[PDB]
Amino acid sequence: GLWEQCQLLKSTSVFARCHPLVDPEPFVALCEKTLCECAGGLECACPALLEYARTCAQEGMVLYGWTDHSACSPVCPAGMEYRQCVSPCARTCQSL
Amino acid sequence: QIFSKIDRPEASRIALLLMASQEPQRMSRNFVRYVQGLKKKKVIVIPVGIGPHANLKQIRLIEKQAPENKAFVLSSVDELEQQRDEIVSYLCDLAPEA
Repeated sequence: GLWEQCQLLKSTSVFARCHPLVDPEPFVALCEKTLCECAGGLECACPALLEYARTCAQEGMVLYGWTDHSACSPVCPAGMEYRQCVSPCARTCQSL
Repeated sequence: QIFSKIDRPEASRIALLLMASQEPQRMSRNFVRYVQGLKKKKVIVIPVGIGPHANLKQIRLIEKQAPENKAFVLSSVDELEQQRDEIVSYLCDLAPEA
């Protein structure tokens, strides 16, 4: 009942944008492997989706929807939120 | 309704079908009849499947009617701009000069 979560890489529009650049087949295979290995729920899929999205970003196509077209949210520090395409030279209270 | 009668016999006429979603089965049952009628009314139909949810079946059923109906299938709208030149050149190659 979790295998469909890996097929998001093939079925779901935000991931499907990147098929000309990154082949989903290895990442969905690895996803099915983590679904075999992992004892949790649907979150057991998420590392393969995250690494596919990061591979697409490295190939120059950011997957802005991926973390809400899916149940997968990466871990973040308290009061922060995960997002794609955070800028370098991040502004702070102390920085010119 | 569009080609209710041909008013330009000299021209080529083409339906560029930008399509991104599946029909439910109960609606699909006349699709082959309409596309073959469009061929009989000398209309070219060019299917452009966009994203995972375009039903490839109807793309290929359009292609099966004539080789002029050459399909496009795309991972997202973002590469439509990347298809633009081959699409518009193919459209013009499939049309006669004055």
